[PDB]
Amino acid sequence: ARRPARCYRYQKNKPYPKSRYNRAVPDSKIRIYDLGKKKATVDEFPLCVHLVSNELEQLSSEALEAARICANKYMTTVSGRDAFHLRVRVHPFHVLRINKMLSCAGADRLQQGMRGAWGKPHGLAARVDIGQIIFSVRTKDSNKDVVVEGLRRARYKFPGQQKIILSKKWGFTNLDRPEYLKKREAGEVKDDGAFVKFLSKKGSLENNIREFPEYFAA
Amino acid sequence: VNVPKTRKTYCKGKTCRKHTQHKVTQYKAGKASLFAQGKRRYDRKQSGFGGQTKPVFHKKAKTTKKVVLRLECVKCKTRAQLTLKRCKHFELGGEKKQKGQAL
Amino acid sequence: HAKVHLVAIDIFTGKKLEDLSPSTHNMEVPVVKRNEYQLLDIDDGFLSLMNM
Amino acid sequence: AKSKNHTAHNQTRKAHRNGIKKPKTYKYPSLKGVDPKFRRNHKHALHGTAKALAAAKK
Amino acid sequence: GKSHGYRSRTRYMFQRDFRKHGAVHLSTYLKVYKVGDIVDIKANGSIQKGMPHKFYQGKTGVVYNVTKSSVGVIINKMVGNRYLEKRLNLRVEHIKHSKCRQEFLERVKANAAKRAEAKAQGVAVQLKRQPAQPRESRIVSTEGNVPQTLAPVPYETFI
RNA sequence: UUCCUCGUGGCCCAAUGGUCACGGCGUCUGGCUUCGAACCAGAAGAUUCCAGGUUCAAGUCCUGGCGGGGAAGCCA
RNA sequence: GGGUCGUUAGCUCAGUUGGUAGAGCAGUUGACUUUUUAUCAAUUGGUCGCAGGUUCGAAUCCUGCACGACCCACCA
RNA sequence: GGUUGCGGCCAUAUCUACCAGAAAGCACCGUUUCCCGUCCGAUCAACUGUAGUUAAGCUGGUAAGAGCCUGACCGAGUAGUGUAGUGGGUGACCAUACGCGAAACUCAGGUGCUGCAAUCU
RNA sequence: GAAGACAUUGUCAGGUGGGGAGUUUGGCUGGGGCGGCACAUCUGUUAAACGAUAACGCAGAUGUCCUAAGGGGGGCUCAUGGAGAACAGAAAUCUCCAGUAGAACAAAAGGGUAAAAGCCCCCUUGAUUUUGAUUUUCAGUGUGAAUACAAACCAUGAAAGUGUGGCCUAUCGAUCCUUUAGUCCCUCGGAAUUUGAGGCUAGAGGUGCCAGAAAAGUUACCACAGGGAUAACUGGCUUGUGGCAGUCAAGCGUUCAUAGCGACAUUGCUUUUUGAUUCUUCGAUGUCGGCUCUUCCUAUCAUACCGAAGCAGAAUUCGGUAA
RNA sequence: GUGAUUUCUGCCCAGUGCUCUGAAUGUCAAAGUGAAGAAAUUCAACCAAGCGCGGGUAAACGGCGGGAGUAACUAUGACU
RNA sequence: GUCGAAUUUGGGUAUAGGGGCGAAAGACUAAUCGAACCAUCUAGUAGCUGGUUCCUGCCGAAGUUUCCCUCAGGAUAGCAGAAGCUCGUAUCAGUUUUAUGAGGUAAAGCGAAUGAUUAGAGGUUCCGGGGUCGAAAUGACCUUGACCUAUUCUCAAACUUUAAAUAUGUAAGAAGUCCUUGUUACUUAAUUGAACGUGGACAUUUGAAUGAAGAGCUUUUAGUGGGCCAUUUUUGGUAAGCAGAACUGGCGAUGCGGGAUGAACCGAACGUAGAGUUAAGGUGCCGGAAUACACGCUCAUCAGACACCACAAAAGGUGUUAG
Ligand SMILES: [Mg+2]
Ligand SMILES: [Mg+2]
Ligand SMILES: [Mg+2]
Ligand SMILES: [Mg+2]
Ligand SMILES: [Mg+2]
Ligand SMILES: [Mg+2]
Ligand SMILES: [Mg+2]
Ligand SMILES: [Mg+2]
Ligand SMILES: [Mg+2]
Ligand SMILES: [Mg+2]
Ligand SMILES: [Mg+2]
Ligand SMILES: [Mg+2]
Ligand SMILES: [Mg+2]
Ligand SMILES: [Mg+2]
Ligand SMILES: [Mg+2]
Ligand SMILES: [Mg+2]
Ligand SMILES: [Mg+2]
Ligand SMILES: [Mg+2]
Ligand SMILES: [Mg+2]
Ligand SMILES: [Mg+2]
Ligand SMILES: [Mg+2]
Ligand SMILES: [Mg+2]
Ligand SMILES: [Mg+2]
Ligand SMILES: [Mg+2]
Ligand SMILES: [Mg+2]
Ligand SMILES: [Mg+2]
Ligand SMILES: [Mg+2]
Ligand SMILES: [Mg+2]
Ligand SMILES: [Mg+2]
Ligand SMILES: [Mg+2]
Ligand SMILES: [Mg+2]
Ligand SMILES: [Mg+2]
Ligand SMILES: [Mg+2]
Ligand SMILES: [Mg+2]
Ligand SMILES: [Mg+2]
Ligand SMILES: [Mg+2]
Ligand SMILES: [Mg+2]
Ligand SMILES: [Mg+2]
Ligand SMILES: [Mg+2]
Ligand SMILES: [Mg+2]
Ligand SMILES: [Mg+2]
Ligand SMILES: [Mg+2]
Ligand SMILES: [Mg+2]
Ligand SMILES: [Mg+2]
Ligand SMILES: [Mg+2]
Ligand SMILES: [Mg+2]
Ligand SMILES: [Mg+2]
Ligand SMILES: [Mg+2]
Ligand SMILES: [Mg+2]
Ligand SMILES: [Mg+2]
Ligand SMILES: [Mg+2]
Ligand SMILES: [Zn+2]
Repeated sequence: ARRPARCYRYQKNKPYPKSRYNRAVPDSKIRIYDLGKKKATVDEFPLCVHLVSNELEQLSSEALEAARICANKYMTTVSGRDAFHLRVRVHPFHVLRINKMLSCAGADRLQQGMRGAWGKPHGLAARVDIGQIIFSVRTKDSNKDVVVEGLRRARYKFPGQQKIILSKKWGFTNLDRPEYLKKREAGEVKDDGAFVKFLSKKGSLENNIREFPEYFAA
Repeated sequence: VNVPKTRKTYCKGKTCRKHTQHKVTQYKAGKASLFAQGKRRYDRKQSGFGGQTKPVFHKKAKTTKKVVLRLECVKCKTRAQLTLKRCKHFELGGEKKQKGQAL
Repeated sequence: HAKVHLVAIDIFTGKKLEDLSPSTHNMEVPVVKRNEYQLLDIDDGFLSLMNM
Repeated sequence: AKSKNHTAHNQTRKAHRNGIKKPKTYKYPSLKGVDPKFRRNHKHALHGTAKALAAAKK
Repeated sequence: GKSHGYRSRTRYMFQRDFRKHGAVHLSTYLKVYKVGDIVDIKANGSIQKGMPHKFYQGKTGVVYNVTKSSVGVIINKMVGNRYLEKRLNLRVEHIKHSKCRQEFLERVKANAAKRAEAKAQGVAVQLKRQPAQPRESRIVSTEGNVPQTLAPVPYETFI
C-alpha cells in the first residue's frame, strides 16, 4: 500500500513543511534521535565516526527508522548497550504528497483524471546534501572496528551511496584531539551532563572567576 | 445606520450662498404618472396582437438600495439632495450611542 | 441535469406546499427573526407584549 | 478543448521592429496641470513684459 | 480568482526598514525643490497619503510643479513599442534630491575655472574626461623583496 | 472519491447567541394496600462525540479532528 | 486474489489511542425460610494466538506472523 | 571647557551595576486670594526665589559588562551566479575558459559629533 | 302548438383554455454530464530581488458595517510578568516596578502607528458647491477606486496647521423609460393666458453571465453543416496499479541467517491488467467471445543432462543448460 | 380503465385534478355612479364570472416510516 | 400457421396532408411517412467543408494586449506594404564606461524576532501531580511534568538580521554656464523670492566610448489573432513525445553540408558561373581523404565504437592496471 520509495528519490520541489498552512499530516515513523549511553561525559568516548552523504537526495522517515533499529540492535548485542553514543543528525521535515488514484476495474467512470490533482500528505522525509552527516557515533578507541562495520551494515537501508569517515575530532566537539586535550589540561574546559562548556576571554571577569577556578589557580 | 434629523451645510439658494441649517428626510420615488411619453408609447406598442413587446427583468441579484437624503433649507425653502452608500437598515430618529453602559 | 423537487410547509397558515425547479432558478429566500418577547397581561383578543 | 492562455513570446521582437524611440522634447512645454494660481500671474507677467519691450524699442 | 490591486505584491517593497521606524526626520521637509530638478522616487510606507504607485519605485524624473505639500513629477514609462510621459503628484516624503546632478554641476563650474585659468595663458585646457588608460611602463626592484616561490597544496579532508 | 446528514440526562428526542438546556418514558423518598402494580404528594441527574477563532457570552456562530448513516456512479 | 478490519475469564463485553486489567451472565460459599427458587453479600475464574521498536516498561501504541467478518473484481 | 534655550545627524548616543561633580545654570524644593483642573494643588494652574539640598534628575568616569559602530591577504576567492563547448557522468550532479562575488565565524579598534544665541571662576 | 322582449345574434371587457401556434432552454471545463466558479473583484505566495506574467495552483476574503467606527484639539499608554490589600480563591477592584508593541486600530491578510493612527474627553458635519488635471486596470476608452490643486462657504485649535468620508490595498453598474433637485431657464411652429406635455444640468430606480438578451425539458423515431481543435476500439510515451527479479539482515527453521523461508527498508524490469494524456484515424481501419490454423518469446509443468537439502530408501523442494 | 372462470380487490383526500357550497368587512375588468376642477383628468364607492375559504371524491393521478429496552443457557423479542 | 369463418376477393363509392386512416407498429397514405407529391418565395441563411485560372522583380509578418452569450467568430492595438512630405548628419542607439538611485530572489541565519524540532545540565516552586519521614508547617528527601538560566542537533514559497550575480531608472551642456537689470494682479517683513526676459562674456576638445547604412513626420489598407521545439529558471503530477509560465534562439514561412534515416541539433542561410580556402563532419571498404605518427588499457560462451539519440540501477569479482 506504500508507494515505492523511488517515486520521491530526488529533490524536485521546494520544502513543504508542516505549518499553519499545512495543518494535516501523518506522524514520522522515527521518534528516537539519540541512542545508547547518552548521559556519558565528553571525555568518556574520545573516538567519533560519521556516516556522511555522497548524494543530494531525500531520506524517508521509516528508512531512517529501519537504519536506526538495525544499527542499534547490532551495537547493543555485540559491543554492549553502554559502549557507544548514537546521534542521528537529520530530521524529517519535508512532507511528501500523493494523489491517491482509483485502482478498481472500471474506475474510469469515476476517476475524473488529472483535473484538480493537488496531492495529499502521506509521509515525511529529510533532505540531505553532499557531505552532510546522517549518523554519528562516539565510542572508545577499542570499539572502532565494531562500529565502522556496524554502520557499513546500516548503509544498506538508505538509497544511494554514503561514505563512512573517522573524524579527527574529540567526541561531538568542534576541537581536535590534541588541542582539546591540552585545553582540558588547563582549566577552561568544564563539562556538563552530556556536553561541555569553555571559558572565554570575553565577559564579566567576576563571573569568569566564579567558575573555572583552577585555570586561575596556577 | 443612524443620521440626525438636522444638518448644517452649504446652501446654494442664491440668497444663502453659505452654510445654513437644513432639515433632512428620506427621498422616495413618487407615484408614476400616466400621460408620460414613455407610458403612452408603451401602451401603444402593447395594443393589438403580438403579446409582450418590452423585456421584463427577472435576474434580480442585489438585496439593498442606495439611500438618498432630501435636504430642506429653513430660509430659502429650496431642496437639495445627496446620497449615501448602501445600507440594509436606515433610520432618522436615533438614540445616540452611549459608551460606558453595559449590554 | 439535476432538478430539485422539494416539499415545504407554510410557516404561518400551516398548509402544505411543494414545487420543482431546475437547479439554477433562484427563488426568493425570505428573511426571518426570532425575537424573544415577554408576555404581559392578556386583555381582549389583542395580545400584550414586552421588549427588553 | 483547452487552448494556450497567455504568453509574452515574440513580443519583444514585435516591439523592437519599430525602435522604442523617445517621444520628443520641445522648448516651452505645455502648462496643462501646473498651478493655475501661478499661470494667472505668469500670463500678466508676459502681458506687461511684451508691452515693456515694445515701449522700450519704440 | 486573480487579484491585481493598487498595492499588490508590495509586501517587502513598502516595509520601512530595520530600526528606522517612527516619524521622518525634518530634513526632508527642510529640502527645497526647484522646477527642473531631477529627482528619484522612493515610497515611504509611513505616509499613506500621496504615495506613488509601486511601478514608480526606484525611478527618476523631472520636477514640473510645486504646491503647498506636494511636487509634480514627469516620468517616462515604456508601454508597447514607445514611451509615454506620465505626470505625477508626490508628497515630499517619497522624494529626495538626486545627487548625480549635485556632483555633475561641480564638474561644470570646475571646467569653467580651468577653462578661464588656462585661457589666461593658452595651454589647451583639455577639459574632456578620458577612460582608464592602459598603464604606462615601470620598473620593479627586488631590494629586500626577493620573490617568493609558491606551489600547489595537496588534498586534505579538513573535517 | 465527492456531497449531504446525525451525535445532547439511562432511552427516544426538542432547542430563539441572552439562565448549566426541554419534554415523555425511566429512577429515588413519602403516602394507599397483607404485598406488588395502578394511583396520590415531591425531588434529583447532562463536561451537548474531540481542539481553536469570534462574541461581552458561545450546545448554538463558524474552522480543524472522531464515530454513524444516506445518495451518486450513466453514453461507450 | 486485493483491500478493510475484530478477536479479552466457561459465555458476552468495556477496555486506555503509551502502566496493568473493568462490567454482566456463569459457578462456589454465606444470610434469608419448614427446607428451596427468586433476593443480597463475598470469593473463584482472564499472562488477553507468535516475534520486534521499546516509555520504567507494552494485552493496552503500531509494525510484520493466526482465525472469523465486510466490501472488490475484463469486454463489447 | 561647564551650563541653558532651539536644534541637525539619529544607539559610537541605548541598557545594567557602581563612583565623582568648584562656580553658575538646571533641578528638587515653600504657599493656595486671584485665572484654571482634577476623587485628590500628585500632573496641570497661580505666587514667592524667600525657608533648605546636591539626596535625586542631569553630566562625566569605571566594567577582560550586554548592545551598538568601524576595519582586517580571519573565514573565502568558499557558497552563489552571467556567457561557451559534439566537456565528464546512466543519472543525481561536477570540473574548465572569460567575469562578478557574499553571509555566518574569528580578531582588532571605538563608546557621540556638531550649528546658533546666552551665561559661568 | 310552445316560448317571448327572455333567448339568439353583433361589439368590447374579465376568467378558463399544451386542444393549437411561435420561440428558448448561458460560458469555462484535461471529451461531455454531475461537481465547482478560477465569469466582477481583494491579501500573501507560486513570480525566477524594476514592471508584467498562466493553470479547475495553495491559504483566505467581498456584494457588508459606521453620526461615529468621519474631522479638529487636549490629556493618557497598551498585551503580559513580578510583588502587595477584608470577604476575593486561577479569573472581581486598587497600588508600585519592569514592559519596542509582543495589545489596539469594524472585517480576510499584509504594510503603518507610542506625548500616536491606540484609550478617555470637548466642539462640530469638509461625508459641502463649481467643473476641471493626474495614477491603477488601459485601446492610454469607459466604470470603480485614489492623488495634487484653484475659486467659495465652514468646522476645529490660542497658533502653525488639518479636513472634499472611514490609516492604505476590495466593498460595485451603460443606452431607453420612470422619478427627484436646480434653473424657474427654452418649446408646444396662425396670436395669447392657465393646466398638461416636451427639453438643459445633477442624482435614484438594474442588469452578480457583473462593457449590461426577457427564456423549462426529452429523443434509442431523429435530421443538417462540420470536428480527429474532442470521447468509446486499435496504435505511441509513462508504469501509479498489476506481474516478475534483485541487495541488507531482525527473526522462523530442536542448535544454525542464507537446506528452505524472510519482516522493517531499498534497487530494478515488462506492457499480457487497470490507469494518465489526446499524438494518427469521425468524406468509417467492421468493435466481445467461441470454432479452426501457423509462427514466435521464456518469467520451465513434464520429458533430456546435472548441482544442493533439515536428500537412509521412496516421495519432495530449490537451482543450472535447455522452447 | 382492467382483460376467460375461481377467490378477493385492504388503509390514505395531506398533495395535483374533478365536483358542490355561496349567508359572506376577501379580490376584480369594461360599462354605469359620486366628489374635486374650467376641461383633459384624478380619487373613491359599487361589481358578474373567476380565484381564495369549506365538504365529497382513489376500479382518479398516486402513496402505504423509523429508533431503543425487554423472557431462568445463548439467541430472538410475544410486550413496552 | 389457418383452412366455414373476426374467412378471402373483384367492381362502384366515401374519408386528403398538421389532414385522412389505424384490432395501436409511429404503422399505411402510388418503391416516398415521427407529417405524401408538384410549382413558387428561392440563387432561402450558413461564425462550417471544397475550389479560386499567366510570368518575372522588390518588400515582407502573426497565433500576442483589451472588449464581446466571446472560446471553430469579430472589433481593437501590434507586426507589413504602398503613397509619400519637411529637411541634410541631426532632439539618435536591443552597446560599453563614469557618477548616482531603487530590488528582497540565489546564498546565508535560528547560543537574532515568529513558527517547528532531538537531547541532556543547573536552579525555582508561599504555586502542578505525586509519593517517603512526617498529625501539619511559608518543614525535609526523592520522582514526573511545567517555569526560568546557560548549552546542543536539524528546518521555512506564503520566516528573517545580512545579502549577491544577471537584469533595471537618470545624467554626461548651446534648449548650456556666468554677470547686470526689466515685467508680474503670485510670494516675501523687505526689489526678498519665483517664472519669463533685455544687454554682455565664453565655440569646434562644447564637456565619456563606438556606430550612424540618412534623420524626423503623416495617411491608408491586406493577412494574423489554434502554435510548436531547444538551453536556462520554474508550477501540478510518480512520469510522459503530459498540461501550464519567464528570457533568448529557431521551426512554422527555409533551402545547403554533417548527425545512416528526421521541422527544431551542429555549421551556415541562397541571383547565374569560374578559381582558391574552410566551418560542423571525417580519412579500412561501401565513400572524396594517412591500414598516419606517439604514450597507455581491454579478450568478453550476450565486448565496444561519439552529444540532442534512441535507455539502465542498488550490490559484487585473488580478471587486470595504477595508487
Ligand atoms: Mg389602438
Ligand atoms: Mg387587446
Ligand atoms: Mg489563442
Ligand atoms: Mg483562463
Ligand atoms: Mg526595503
Ligand atoms: Mg415509589
Ligand atoms: Mg408547443
Ligand atoms: Mg460548453
Ligand atoms: Mg516582480
Ligand atoms: Mg493627539
Ligand atoms: Mg480610469
Ligand atoms: Mg483646504
Ligand atoms: Mg479612525
Ligand atoms: Mg484617506
Ligand atoms: Mg444608475
Ligand atoms: Mg425624461
Ligand atoms: Mg463581461
Ligand atoms: Mg424541443
Ligand atoms: Mg441519440
Ligand atoms: Mg488528436
Ligand atoms: Mg480511455
Ligand atoms: Mg510499476
Ligand atoms: Mg509495483
Ligand atoms: Mg487516442
Ligand atoms: Mg471516427
Ligand atoms: Mg477513408
Ligand atoms: Mg480491413
Ligand atoms: Mg532460462
Ligand atoms: Mg393485453
Ligand atoms: Mg371599473
Ligand atoms: Mg364573486
Ligand atoms: Mg365483398
Ligand atoms: Mg416507439
Ligand atoms: Mg410507402
Ligand atoms: Mg451563391
Ligand atoms: Mg454582452
Ligand atoms: Mg477548420
Ligand atoms: Mg518575493
Ligand atoms: Mg534558500
Ligand atoms: Mg545570514
Ligand atoms: Mg524561529
Ligand atoms: Mg544601474
Ligand atoms: Mg487583402
Ligand atoms: Mg488588423
Ligand atoms: Mg484584426
Ligand atoms: Mg482561427
Ligand atoms: Mg500555418
Ligand atoms: Mg533554418
Ligand atoms: Mg577512398
Ligand atoms: Mg559498480
Ligand atoms: Mg578492479
Ligand atoms: Zn437656503
